[PDB]
Amino acid sequence: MSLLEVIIVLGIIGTIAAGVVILAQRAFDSRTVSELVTNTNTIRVAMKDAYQRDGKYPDYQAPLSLTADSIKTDSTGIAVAQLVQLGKLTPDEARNGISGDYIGIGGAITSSGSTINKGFAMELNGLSQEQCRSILGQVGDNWEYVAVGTSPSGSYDALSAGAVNMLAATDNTTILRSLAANGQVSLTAEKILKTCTATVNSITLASR
Amino acid sequence: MSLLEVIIVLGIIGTIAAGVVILAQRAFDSRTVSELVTNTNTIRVAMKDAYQRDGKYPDYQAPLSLTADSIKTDSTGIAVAQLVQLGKLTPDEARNGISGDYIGIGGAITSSGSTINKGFAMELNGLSQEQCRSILGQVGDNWEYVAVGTSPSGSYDALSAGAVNMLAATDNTTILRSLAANGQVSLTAEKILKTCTATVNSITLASR
Amino acid sequence: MSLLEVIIVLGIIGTIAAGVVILAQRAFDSRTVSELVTNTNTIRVAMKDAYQRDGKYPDYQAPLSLTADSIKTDSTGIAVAQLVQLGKLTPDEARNGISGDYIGIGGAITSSGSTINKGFAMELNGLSQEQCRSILGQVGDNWEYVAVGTSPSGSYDALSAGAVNMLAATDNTTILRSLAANGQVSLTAEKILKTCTATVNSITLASR
Amino acid sequence: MSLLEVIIVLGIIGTIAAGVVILAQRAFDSRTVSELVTNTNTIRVAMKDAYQRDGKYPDYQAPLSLTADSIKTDSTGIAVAQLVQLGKLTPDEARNGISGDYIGIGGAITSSGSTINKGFAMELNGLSQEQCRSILGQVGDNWEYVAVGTSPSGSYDALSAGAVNMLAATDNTTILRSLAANGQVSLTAEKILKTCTATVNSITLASR
Amino acid sequence: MSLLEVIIVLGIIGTIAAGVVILAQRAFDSRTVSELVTNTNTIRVAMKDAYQRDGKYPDYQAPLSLTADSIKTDSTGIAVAQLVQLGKLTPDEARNGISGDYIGIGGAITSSGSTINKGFAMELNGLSQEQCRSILGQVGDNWEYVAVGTSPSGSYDALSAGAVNMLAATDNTTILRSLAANGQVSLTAEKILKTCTATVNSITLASR
Repeated sequence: MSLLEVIIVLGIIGTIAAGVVILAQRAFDSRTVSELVTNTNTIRVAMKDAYQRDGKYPDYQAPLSLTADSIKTDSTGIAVAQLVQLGKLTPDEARNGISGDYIGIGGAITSSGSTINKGFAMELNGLSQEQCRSILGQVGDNWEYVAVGTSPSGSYDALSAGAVNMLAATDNTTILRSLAANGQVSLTAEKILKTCTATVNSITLASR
Repeated sequence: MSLLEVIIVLGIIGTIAAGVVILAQRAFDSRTVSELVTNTNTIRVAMKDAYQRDGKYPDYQAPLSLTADSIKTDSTGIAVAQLVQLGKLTPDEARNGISGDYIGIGGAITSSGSTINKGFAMELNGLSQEQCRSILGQVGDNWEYVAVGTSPSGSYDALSAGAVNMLAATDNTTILRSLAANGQVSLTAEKILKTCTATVNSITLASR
Repeated sequence: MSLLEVIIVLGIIGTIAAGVVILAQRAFDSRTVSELVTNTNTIRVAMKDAYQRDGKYPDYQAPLSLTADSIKTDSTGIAVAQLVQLGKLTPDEARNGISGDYIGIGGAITSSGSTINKGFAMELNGLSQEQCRSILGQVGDNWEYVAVGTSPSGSYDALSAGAVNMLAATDNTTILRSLAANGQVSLTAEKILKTCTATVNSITLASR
Repeated sequence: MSLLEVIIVLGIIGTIAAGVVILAQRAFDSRTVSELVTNTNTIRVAMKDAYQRDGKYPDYQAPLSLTADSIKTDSTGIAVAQLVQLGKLTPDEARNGISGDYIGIGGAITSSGSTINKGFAMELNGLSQEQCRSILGQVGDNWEYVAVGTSPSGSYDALSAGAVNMLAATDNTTILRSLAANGQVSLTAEKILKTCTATVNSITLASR
Repeated sequence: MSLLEVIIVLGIIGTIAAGVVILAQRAFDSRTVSELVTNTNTIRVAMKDAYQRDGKYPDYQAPLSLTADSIKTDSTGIAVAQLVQLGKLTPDEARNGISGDYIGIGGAITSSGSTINKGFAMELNGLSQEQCRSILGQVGDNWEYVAVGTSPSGSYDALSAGAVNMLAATDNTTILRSLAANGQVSLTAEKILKTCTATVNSITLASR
């Protein structure tokens, strides 16, 4: 009716719009986290099935230069590209929905001093603190090796340094779960709150 | 509650639907590949049992004109029709679930210069690249002769050209496994990625 | 309070109403696009399941004369009517929510020179530019053959000209994805902006 | 924000709810059809195993008065009750999930003029047209005798009239498959669309 | 537009939010009930396979003091801890999702006066009336001994009193199914409505 009433109504509308902004961000985070869990499981199964005849898993080759089309034709030994070309998953499933990069996959050792990639690790980079903790709470207890680093979008620092050591001792801040003694730690609320401490985080998941 | 929120929710729903599209296609491919492996094994056993007294295997007769009912009554020498009529196979198992054609079966020679079909070959046509590579990874190491061609649905180019030469040398692109020297090649991920290079592929499997 | 104040208030109210008009149109578009994606996937699965025993897919018969009731009783060989009568989907799911026509379904060839409908194609007509690009960005990468034409509501020009050639070369303007060499193009934002250039557009989706 | 926007949103929500209604009905139909296929196969195997020493199969006794508890103690010669008491079936497996009745089982003759139940037939009543055609497309080709009638829920008209004549000539409307000459008809889409023409249908499956 | 319209819209929004609260509670209940059914079956199979060489099942030891990590290392004879350590199930599968306690497992006698645990029983405590009736209607007919008690979260009163008597007579209020005469009662809706009469309920399932 009056201008003051219109001003109050417009303020209420703006408040509702801001709430919508927050809710949309949370919904995007939830969808991407669920997709990441599903796609990491798919990659785990596909890698286990695809490289059984080799007896070892391929070394890390950076997928950061791959495009939406080049992943289907690249033949430089990138593990996720090989999985896509084998028909085990689509390029959309191979792409980290949060960072926008294709999921980095490298080798991992299951014994001290070993030089053979008897296991494999994959890295999800560019995760926010909320996404990091959500992924942990959802799927961390289901993987044998879980580590938290600070790799940003476009980087795979955990895999670019060599094969992931699955036998490293846990310290409930960086290495959460591993094959080391007393390394099968259940990720409760307190343990999750003790990690993913940065605004930009990454998660390395390794299996044998 | 607002129209913008509804639009965001509808976008999320559409994304889920597209994911369902991809998953349904993959499930169909997996089911058809498993059925093809099982049915090719059944055909192999049935062929070996049915023609033991003849001492040779029948020449290729095109099954591309057979219907769901004519396969049970045809008497023109089509091998898969004979197997169905002998009770070793139902028409459903005799049909390539991917191409929709009845599986083509022809003779094959186990020595250089031979004119007697001492072995038999079967062709699976109309395969996609993913289906081709999945079938290879599943079952290729279990057959003595494995070849990859480009026969589309409704065609059996590998069998229509005469008896399959099981002694042909392997080249890791077309002839993957054979009875030739150094022809017993294990199909690794690296090898499988070097073949089934077209969008339409066929697999010829031959046994003694 | 005064007449000028109420005039200003009424102007603000009219602005809000115009915004509501825009938002309602966008919500309708989003709902129809999501429904189209879902129903096209359902029809694809239903066609794959229903015609397996035939070994080929039915030729195009125009569904443009069907009504809400006649689709359940028509027996002239219309593919979508057969799918509805088989219980695979309801008449509402069989109807294009944008153009109001029942979805046109025809045969498609998966090889050069073939006269057998070894695949099937479906046409969505009467799409606006926004709807065309939204459907592409949502689901285009999940279909083996994707083409963009200008068929208006009440017309199926892409299917009425014969079987759809799934091997046609892509040109990023009309044929976006196909089974031809280099035809597996990912639909990015730029590629989507390069197509659906008319105010009235149609999308042909073909599968094996 | 405004009441008109709320009205539009509520309309969209109602449309989604109606779609959910349709999808829930379809999911229930699919689950019941799969359960019926599985349970009919289980009953077939159980009947073949249980009555081998008798040399003939029991005459039809109506199971329509059986309850969830009386099936485990009834001793009036009802075949499904005998199968349940023998441990081959559970009462849930013996119940038609669509009509709610226990599956009717009667004798069947495998020759003209015979008075001995050398085969057995089972009836599924109360099927809708969609359920009838789905069951046919799923399992019809796997049974030697398949007939379509109009027995409603709570009735077994096909079995209450005496032993099922497995040698009756097929007519692609009521008797689809039988042991008669030219009675081994494959059930394609057209043939399925030619039967189950009522809103209430029943299916009789008979085996030797 | 006006403040009154905003108030009406906010009331509608609050009503929708309350409906969402109810729906979220129901979804959580359904998920937990399905998980409980699955995990109880897994535990039943694991007990049947793990203790075959012993000839008897272990006595009840309270798992209420176990933590997320101590279940993997406890060696005090707790049955669910032994099953977890044997690799039969994960700690998450061993935990009652409703009460938050690890599932209590104890011995059970299959004859009058027996002092040997020839069967095993498991207790699900802290169930609401809705959850109790849902679990019954889902799985009660599939277990040989089903009893309803009032054990709250953190208590296992049924198992802490000694071995469960599987031969106890049924009374349709506390003992629903057992090995006693006339103890194989089917759980219909009317019989389910006569049990789980408290706000806090527990279900004891015992098998041979």
